[PDB]
Amino acid sequence: MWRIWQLFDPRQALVGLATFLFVLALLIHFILLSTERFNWLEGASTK
Amino acid sequence: MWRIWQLFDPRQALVGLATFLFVLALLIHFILLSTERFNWLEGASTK
Amino acid sequence: MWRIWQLFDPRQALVGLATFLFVLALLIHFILLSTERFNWLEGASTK
Amino acid sequence: MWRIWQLFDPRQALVGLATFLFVLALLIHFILLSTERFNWLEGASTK
Amino acid sequence: MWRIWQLFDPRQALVGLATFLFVLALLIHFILLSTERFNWLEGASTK
Amino acid sequence: MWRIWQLFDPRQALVGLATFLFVLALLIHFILLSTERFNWLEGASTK
Amino acid sequence: MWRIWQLFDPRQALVGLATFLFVLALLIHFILLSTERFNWLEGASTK
Amino acid sequence: MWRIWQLFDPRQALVGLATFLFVLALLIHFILLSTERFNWLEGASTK
Amino acid sequence: MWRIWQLFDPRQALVGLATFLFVLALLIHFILLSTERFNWLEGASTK
Amino acid sequence: TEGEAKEFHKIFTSSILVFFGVAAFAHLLVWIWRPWVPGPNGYS
Amino acid sequence: ITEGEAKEFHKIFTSSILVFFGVAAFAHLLVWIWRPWVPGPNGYS
Amino acid sequence: ITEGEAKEFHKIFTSSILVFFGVAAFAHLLVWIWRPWVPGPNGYS
Amino acid sequence: NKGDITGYMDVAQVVLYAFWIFFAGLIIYLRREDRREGYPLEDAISGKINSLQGLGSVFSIARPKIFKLKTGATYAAPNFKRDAVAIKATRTAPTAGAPFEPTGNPMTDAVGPAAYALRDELPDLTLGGQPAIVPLRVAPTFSVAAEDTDPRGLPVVDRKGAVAGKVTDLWIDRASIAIRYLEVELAATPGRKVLLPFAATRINAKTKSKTVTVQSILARHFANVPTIAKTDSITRREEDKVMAYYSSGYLYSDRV
Amino acid sequence: ALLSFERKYRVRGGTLIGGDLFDFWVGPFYVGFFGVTTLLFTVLGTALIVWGAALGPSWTFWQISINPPDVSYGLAMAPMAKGGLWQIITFSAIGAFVSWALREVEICRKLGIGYHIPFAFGFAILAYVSLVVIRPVMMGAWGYGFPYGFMTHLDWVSNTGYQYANFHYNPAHMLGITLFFTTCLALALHGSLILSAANPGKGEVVKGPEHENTYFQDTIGYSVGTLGIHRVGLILALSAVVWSIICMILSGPIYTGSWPDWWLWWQKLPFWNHG
Amino acid sequence: EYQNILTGVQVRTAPHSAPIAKGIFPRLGKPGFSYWLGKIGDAQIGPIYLGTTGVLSLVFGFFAIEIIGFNLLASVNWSPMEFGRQFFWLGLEPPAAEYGLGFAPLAEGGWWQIAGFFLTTSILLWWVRMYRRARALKMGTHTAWAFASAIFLFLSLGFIRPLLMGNFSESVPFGIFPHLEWTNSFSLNYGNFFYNPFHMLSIAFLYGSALLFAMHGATILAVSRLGGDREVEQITDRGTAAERAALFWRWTMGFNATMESIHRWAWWFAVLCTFTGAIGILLTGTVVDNWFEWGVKHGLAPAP
Ligand code: 07D
Ligand SMILES: CCc1c(C)c2cc3nc(cc4[nH]c(c(CCC(=O)OC/C=C(\C)CC/C=C(\C)CC/C=C(\C)CCC=C(C)C)c4C)c4c5nc(cc1[nH]2)C(C)=C5C(=O)[C@@H]4C(=O)OC)C(C)=C3C(C)=O
Ligand SMILES: COC(C)(C)C\C=C/C(C)=C/C=C/C(C)=C/C=C/C(C)=C/C=C\C=C(C)\C=C\C=C(C)\C=C\C=C(C)\C=C\CC(C)(C)OC
Ligand SMILES: CCCCCCCCCCCCO[C@@H]1O[C@H](CO)[C@@H](O[C@H]2O[C@H](CO)[C@@H](O)[C@H](O)[C@H]2O)[C@H](O)[C@H]1O
Ligand SMILES: CCCCCCCCCCCCO[C@@H]1O[C@H](CO)[C@@H](O[C@H]2O[C@H](CO)[C@@H](O)[C@H](O)[C@H]2O)[C@H](O)[C@H]1O
Ligand SMILES: CCCCCCCCCCCCO[C@@H]1O[C@H](CO)[C@@H](O[C@H]2O[C@H](CO)[C@@H](O)[C@H](O)[C@H]2O)[C@H](O)[C@H]1O
Ligand SMILES: CCCCCCCCCCCCO[C@@H]1O[C@H](CO)[C@@H](O[C@H]2O[C@H](CO)[C@@H](O)[C@H](O)[C@H]2O)[C@H](O)[C@H]1O
Ligand SMILES: [Fe+3]
Repeated sequence: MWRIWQLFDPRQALVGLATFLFVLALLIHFILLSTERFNWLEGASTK
Repeated sequence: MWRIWQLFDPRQALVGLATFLFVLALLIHFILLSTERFNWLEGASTK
Repeated sequence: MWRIWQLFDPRQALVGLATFLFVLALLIHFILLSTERFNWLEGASTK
Repeated sequence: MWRIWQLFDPRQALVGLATFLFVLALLIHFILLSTERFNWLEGASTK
Repeated sequence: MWRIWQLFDPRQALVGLATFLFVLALLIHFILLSTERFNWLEGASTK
Repeated sequence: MWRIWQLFDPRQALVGLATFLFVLALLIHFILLSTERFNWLEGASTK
Repeated sequence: MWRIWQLFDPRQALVGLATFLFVLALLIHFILLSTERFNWLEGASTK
Repeated sequence: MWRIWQLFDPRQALVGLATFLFVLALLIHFILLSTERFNWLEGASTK
Repeated sequence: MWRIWQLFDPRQALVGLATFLFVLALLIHFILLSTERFNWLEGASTK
Repeated sequence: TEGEAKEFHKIFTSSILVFFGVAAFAHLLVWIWRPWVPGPNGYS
Repeated sequence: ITEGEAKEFHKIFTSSILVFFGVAAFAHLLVWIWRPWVPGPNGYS
Repeated sequence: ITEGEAKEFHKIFTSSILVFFGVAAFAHLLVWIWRPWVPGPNGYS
Repeated sequence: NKGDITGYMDVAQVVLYAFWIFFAGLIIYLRREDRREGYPLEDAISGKINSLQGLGSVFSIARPKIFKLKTGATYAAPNFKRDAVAIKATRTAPTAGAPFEPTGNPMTDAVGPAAYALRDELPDLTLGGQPAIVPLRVAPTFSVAAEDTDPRGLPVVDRKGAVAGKVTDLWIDRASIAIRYLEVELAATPGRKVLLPFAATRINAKTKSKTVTVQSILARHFANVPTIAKTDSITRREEDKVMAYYSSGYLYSDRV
Repeated sequence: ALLSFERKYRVRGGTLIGGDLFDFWVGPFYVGFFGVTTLLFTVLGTALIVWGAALGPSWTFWQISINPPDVSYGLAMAPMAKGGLWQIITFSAIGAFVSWALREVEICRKLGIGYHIPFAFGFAILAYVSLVVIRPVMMGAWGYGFPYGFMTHLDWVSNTGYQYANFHYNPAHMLGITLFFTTCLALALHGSLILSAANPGKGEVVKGPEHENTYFQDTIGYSVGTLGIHRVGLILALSAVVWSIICMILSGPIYTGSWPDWWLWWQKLPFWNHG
Repeated sequence: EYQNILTGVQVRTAPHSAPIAKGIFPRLGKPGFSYWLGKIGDAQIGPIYLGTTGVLSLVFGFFAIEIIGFNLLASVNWSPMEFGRQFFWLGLEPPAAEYGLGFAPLAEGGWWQIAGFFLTTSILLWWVRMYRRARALKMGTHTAWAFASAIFLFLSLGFIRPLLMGNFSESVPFGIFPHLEWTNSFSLNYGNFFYNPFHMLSIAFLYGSALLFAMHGATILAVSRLGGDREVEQITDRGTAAERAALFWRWTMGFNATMESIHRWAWWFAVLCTFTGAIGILLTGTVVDNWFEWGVKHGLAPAP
């Protein structure tokens, strides 16, 4: 599977994947903050 | 069906496939979240 | 029949066919989702 | 993992890292300020 | 740690740092001025 | 700190200081003027 | 102190200083005019 | 003080000064006309 | 009266005549459809 | 080229199958959790 | 890219992806222990 | 600039700036006599 | 209440102040990009590197960005290549703000509106590595489109009506399909040939006859138009010189 | 204090009025006679604005407002306390704008370039004049001009827009909005194309006019050209301003009713007036 | 007195274009010439590039347009006359509040959602097309990001703010007059959208874009007799046209740009016009219920 880096440059692949992962993490975190159960800052009761 | 890569270019085909699969996954996840039965973040009661 | 590819480039034919089929299938799924009968996620009763 | 700087310019990468960390810290601070529990300027009650 | 100045012009570093520090100080002062408790000019009571 | 003038031309530092301190003096005076207590022109009561 | 003219041209210093002083005098006069106590034209009682 | 004309050409500084004086005089007259005591055309009573 | 055909070539003359007459026919038919008396489709009574 | 297409297909099919296997396992688990084909009386 | 450096990048990229997935999996397990995100038939509670 | 005129210009500048400052100080003294601008701890009674 | 952060400060205000900070940084960046030509500033009289500039000087001038050409050439911006202080003119007053009296014929001395940038002696290139500004003789494929007056052989006259010369050839840009120059043979000197920019012409297709008129310079001024070398391919400096000379007409077309 | 190429065009001449009296520079600025006059008008107008701020109750920069006289004064000059200050500021602003444009004309003559820039600024001056002079004169009162205030001139815009109950339905307003949006889109495209041609990436030699034409030939199907784009952009902006002026002259001086029901004419053309 | 406002004499040659890799699709359009376009600009038309992303975007966009038009025609009971009468007043309305972000019935906003999804997909695919076309010609992607700003405003109006509100009910319809009425009612529901400060910023940048593209257009037309229209060549080799363009604005304004940096200003004013607009749209309803009360609280209004 090492040959995929033949097709794609390590540096552009690294920066693109880094931005993608950070944006996805931010999006998931904001979704969780939007939900009542999983907002760890408001801390709504499970009940 | 191995000749499918003799028509198109591996690198562009791979980036297009990855982008399409990610967008489709996002769309299906968002549709599931928009439904009451399958929203796994909101409290979802079957009855 | 066998010479349909002597007038159309197989790459262009495949790309156009895939595009049209994908968009049509997406549209059909969206239309069924917009129904009281075929929305398999909302799961409204037949009766 | 010391070869990453053979791909990324240490000056540019360090500046970008500093700016990204500052914006992330600022956003986290303002998010905590927005919440009732972790706003340290009004100091609302836990109960 | 003395090597950072080989990456950055000391004039650039010093002027940028002074700008960033003054802007941050102004930001913090204004944020305190917006609060009811830490606004030292109207001086609302602690009680 | 007598060496900082190797980095900063006295003309540049002097002009910058003049402008920055004039702006800061204006800002602080205007903030005082917008306060109920330290506005020395309407002279509102302390108690 | 006289070395300041080895940093700054006297002609442009004079014209800029005259302009700044005139604008400042206009500002202070207008601010006093808007003040109830120090408007010498409207002349309200200070008692 | 007779040397000021070495710093400023009389032929143009004189005309600029005349324009500034006219602007100032016309502004002061407009301010007086805006008042209630010093408007000599309205002639409102002081008593 | 035949002398028209050495200034107006029959190609452009006849295509323009066709477009004009077709547009006029559409116009007259639509105007009739807007009137109750002559709308042959809705068929409102004469009285 | 077309010579490299053989090895590219050899690894591409293995990636397809592993991705599809993970997706199918996910679908089976979700179906256990909540099936998505309702019955005549809707969902119950 | 050169195959010699491609092998090294693939090796240490694979190690780094293993590290990231492991840390993320630990985070997910901690969150699940705190509050599971797969509701039961009668909702959550 | 030529230093041969800086000696003269600075002395003229100093004389004129002291004149301007003194005129402003006398004007401020007159205004303060007419109406001071520093309130006590009651206002402007 | 709903959108507040601390009592008086709310989310919209914070995002507004974030925008203000970003816009200050963007203004700094844009001013840095602006200061890529003609910088740093020189003294108006002596020409030493001097200007009333503060602590932003360190941030005022950017590092030279590098432009790559499709010939192996390179441009540096900023390149600190400045003009000579001594120009063919004298200060009306020695006050650093006074204008300049030309000390000769400013048409041919390149002073004021006649001044031309000191460019490089290479023609503009096309996508095929050939000169872009060429006469129509050595571009057989290019032709003047119909429905337009063909500006070949038309008299070239000034505003006074005197026939300065006759147009023989058109020079066109290959990169952008448009006429750049008219080649004009002097009625006074057959052995002399000049280039007149197409932007400086009126079509004048609606009159008793068809002629080309120029409103900038007079007929005699066509005897001193700057010349070019190759007569079939013109460098950037030569074309800039010719355009500057023609544009200098409006200011002083009737002596100085 | 001069650019690397500045001490070559700083010749005298090119001034309409003043001869050699004001033909000089102060710092980077060229002064001329009309620079002196624009200082004259700007200082006076700004001083009058600050004076009206002093007479006002706020000193809050966004709540400072200079109001025009009440419509009960008609086109008469108003007392300075109540309406006249706005009128003098209006006249000073008009004089300062005209002086600015004329100074631009002198600079254009001095540099031997076209007078396109002052001509284009003339349209902004005309829009302002139509808003504060032409329309109030046609409507018969100076109180139909807008107040000179940061947020209060927006209150004027909103009040006059809802005076015709929906000002979007003004067709000249629709056309002006279309032109403004198209100007912004065209400016984005032009700046983007120039930057992309000049900055094509790592390696990536600077691209020529043919590459710029090819980009929009491929993406859109047509490319205007590196000269024609500035043409169409200037025409787009000037036409947006012209149609805004037209839509404001049409409202009040000409049309004094609900713009939304102006469009019933369209509803009742004879080939679909089903009645 | 010529002005370079119209091209009196035109030139027409063999059509040609910069070289691209052949790819799956060739250039299409059999280029021709037009006279008025050549009077105002270039005369050649096409050819248009139609790649895989181009086909995808065109198919999605055509599906969305056909859905919208079919719904508009069906709303007037398929009457061409009455379609002509009400065309401006016709609109595909978004689904109501009760349906949330899920699929509404086709008559109740399902068609609006499907059309909006297809339009969003076609717009994003067109963005990808601009990016790929810029990269193919060995150029920069400034146009793609300038377009991304506009797409941000579009998605904020149509999708992102519905996400934040959890509701498509307050999205903008697919109609000529209906979308203006949406604009009006959006401003009214949230208190005098003039008091939105990001609306003020967006208006400032729209006014500034018009101002800038009049200033720059008039400057280039004023130095077009000096080779000033050839901007990239004056960027790589500074001619006297660029020098006079800079000196005009330096003498009239105190500062100036470069032939290269003026287009950076042009890029950023246009981009910010929609960036601030998208931010202001995302802030209303979610953070700020009433922009007039926000302005009163923050000193924009005299506090009635
Ligand atoms: C009674 C109404 C009320 C009133 C008070 C008032 C007045 C004024 N306003 Mg405003 N406005 C109000 C409401 C309001 N206002 C705006 C917006 C603005 C911005 C738009 C910038 C732009 O380019 O948009 C336009 C850009 C967009 C929408 C984004 C890009 C669009 C794209 C890529 C579409 C691609 C399309 C296709 C491929 C084609 C096929 C598709 C189909 C057939 C379906 C701009 C600055 C602007 C100007 C002024 C002025 C000058 C005034 C004056 C003089 O009074 N207004 C938007 C915004 O950004 O708000 C923050 C917005 O959403 C919104 C609202 C609700
Ligand atoms: C800075 C902010 C600025 C603001 C002020 C601003 C506003 C508005 N910008 C607006 C519209 C568009 N903008 C664009 C494009 C996208 C095309 C698209 O999405 O196609 C994708 C859609 C579709 C495919 C759907 C339909 C299709 C139709 C009608 C054809 C159907 C028939 C077919 C296919 C069959 C026949 C034909 C065959 C060949 C078989 C359109 C014309 C683009 C850009 N804006 C930028 C910026 C700005 N846009 C930049 C930098 C751009 C680009 O790069 C890009 C472009 O191509 O520009 C040339 C609107 C309506 C605006 C308003 C005012 O509301
Ligand atoms: C070719 O056409 C022929 C037949 C001649 C005629 C056809 C059609 C005609 C005449 C069409 C006319 C159309 C008109 C008049 C259109 C007017 C359009 C306007 C002005 C639109 C303006 C604004 C609308 C906007 C900005 C809408 C944006 C909506 C968005 C971004 C919505 C996105 C929604 C999504 C992604 C939904 C997600 C939810 C679900 C779960 C459903 O997604 C799968
Ligand atoms: C790559 C991923 C591929 C995914 C492929 C998915 C295939 C779907 C398989 C469907 C199997 C059908 O399985 C059968 O369906 C009927 C409806 O017809 C459902 O019927 C059952 O469930 C419904 C709803 O919960 C209830 O009314 C009741 O419990 C019962 O009728 C059940 O789910 C099952 O009895
Ligand atoms: C690698 C990092 C990322 C990791 C991401 C993978 C996360 C996977 C999470 C889901 C895995 C399955 O998790 C399993 O789901 C089933 C439903 O089918 C749950 O179901 C069980 O618990 C719930 C708790 O209320 C009961 O109501 C239910 O009756 C019971 O069947 C199990 O508690 C859980 O163990
Ligand atoms: C260019 C020239 C600039 C000149 C600037 C001058 C700055 C200093 C001026 C004010 C100096 C202080 O002036 C002093 O203030 C105190 C307040 O503490 C006041 O004190 C006096 O009046 C107050 C009431 O008004 C009484 O309560 C108090 O008992 C009495 O002593 C007087 O007003 C004055 O004695
Ligand atoms: C799923 C919900 C609906 C959203 C639509 C999702 C599918 C459409 C977007 C998929 C992502 C497209 O991403 C893009 O795909 C196309 C192939 O299709 C590829 O691009 C391809 O076509 C271009 C067209 O110019 C050609 O140069 C060449 O044939 C190839 O590069 C790109 O390398 C990839 O960046
Ligand atoms: Fe340009």
